[PDB]
Amino acid sequence: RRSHTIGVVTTGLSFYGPSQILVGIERAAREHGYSLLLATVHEDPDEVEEAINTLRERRVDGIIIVAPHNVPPVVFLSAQVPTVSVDQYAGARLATEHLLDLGHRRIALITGPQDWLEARERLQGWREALAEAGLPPPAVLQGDWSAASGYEAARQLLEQPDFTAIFAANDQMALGVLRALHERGLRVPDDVSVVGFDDIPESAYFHPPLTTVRQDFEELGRQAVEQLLEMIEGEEPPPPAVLPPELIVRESTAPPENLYFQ
Amino acid sequence: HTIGVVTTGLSFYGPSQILVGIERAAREHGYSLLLATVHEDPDEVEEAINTLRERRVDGIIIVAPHNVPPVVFTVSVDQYAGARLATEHLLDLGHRRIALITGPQDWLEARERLQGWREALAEAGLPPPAVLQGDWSAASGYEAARQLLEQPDFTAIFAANDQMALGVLRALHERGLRVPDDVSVVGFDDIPESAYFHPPLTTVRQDFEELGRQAVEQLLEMIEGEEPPPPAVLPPELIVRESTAPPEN
Ligand SMILES: C[C@H]1O[C@@H](O)[C@H](O)[C@@H](O)[C@H]1O
Ligand SMILES: C[C@H]1O[C@@H](O)[C@H](O)[C@@H](O)[C@H]1O
Repeated sequence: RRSHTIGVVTTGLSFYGPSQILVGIERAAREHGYSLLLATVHEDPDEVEEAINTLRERRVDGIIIVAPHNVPPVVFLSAQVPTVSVDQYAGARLATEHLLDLGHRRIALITGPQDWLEARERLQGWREALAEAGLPPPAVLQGDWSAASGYEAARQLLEQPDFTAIFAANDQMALGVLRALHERGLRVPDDVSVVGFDDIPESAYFHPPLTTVRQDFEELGRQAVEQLLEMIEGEEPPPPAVLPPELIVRESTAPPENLYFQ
Repeated sequence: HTIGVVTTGLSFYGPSQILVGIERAAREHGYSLLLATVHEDPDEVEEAINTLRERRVDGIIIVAPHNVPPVVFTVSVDQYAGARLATEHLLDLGHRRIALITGPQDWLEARERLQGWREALAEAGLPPPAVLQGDWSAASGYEAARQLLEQPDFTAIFAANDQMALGVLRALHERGLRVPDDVSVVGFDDIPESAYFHPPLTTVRQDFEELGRQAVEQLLEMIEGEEPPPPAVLPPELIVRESTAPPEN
């Protein structure tokens, strides 16, 4: 009547965030005696629904969704119903308020793909920080979490440069931004300040070490397992969890040149 | 019904990309994927095999430090040939003092990349120097490089993976050493980031996703009664970017 297995539908496993979330889920599920059924969905319409009903056939005790989407109990790692997530909006606010506090006023944003709710939330936290400072929000370039998209977006921004700081919506894209800036001969942070998001292990060894917003991906996945176990069993009503984000100040930000003329 | 996989070091690109290829190869062939993770104790994999066996799994795939039918990592990439070509390239550029930052010696990739580097130098008549050991992480590459720079008796460093090579580049730039104008650096994997390092990293390409797909390909033949197939080997490729050059000695 029970399988002692947990189904998980995740995407973007080539990146650090979803992998470490998957690491947190596997370790917590195993420490409570649960095997893990892993399903990956691609950029395909409603492929998660196909994967959920596949897990349902495997008599799973519960399901954790780590992907954009929307009975065996289900837990989502977004908003939507039980949810476990990091305050993305407040994190982008910290990143943008960091730059504003240094004197930057023309702060570009390279965002993720809009089908990810985190990308929209980080966009709005950036916009609201500039609006509170009385600044109109510039035109936003869109990436896809890849370093290539960051590098390509930064080259577009450099065609007619009107910024002193770039907020890349994650660290992967920030690496490409750093690349494009070095190519053009621009120093970081002296000519252009760069802030990322995620705090992936590589970011501390970028050139220069990148200021970023830390997400605890592992604990995110463990808390998701804790929420799902409480619903599988003699409970169900869970606390909607919000994990706090943390700004990791390193070496890629500095007051702009011509500080008092910004 | 289902397929079992025991893997480790999922926070790295390589193991995660292999798992991606295993998942898609089983999703298209009607198999669900059971995931078991091991850490550093080698008595955890045999414990994780028996767990999937109790779950009545049709086949297991081992992607961790290894030795009804499991496919163990056979399917592989010629690690020895990969590091041998990288060392030969540096020698061809004129380097003669080529340091090696190896990986965890319990990993067969680490042991076999160190062998290809050693034997490439030995064929040339050169003596292999002392090796420093990392853990795949960017921190161990940075800390191993800083140790080398207490006595810079080299013009090139060969780090056993792109993660560690990023730490090496950081320790070199901190000490004001131009790359490759003063020190050449080579990695291994071709992670998506390495093309955007400062400078873009010369490295050896592994087809991780293909590696996982072949693991399921060989596994299904053992399940459907086609008997154990022969081992397969995927050739690695040397990708020469901007992090290598002849030395200025
Ligand atoms: C790929 C995608 O994965 C999530 O875990 C991260 O929060 C996000 O920044 C992005 O890196
Ligand atoms: C972390 C470890 O993962 C393996 O898949 C790679 O072959 C190796 O180079 C290293 O990256």
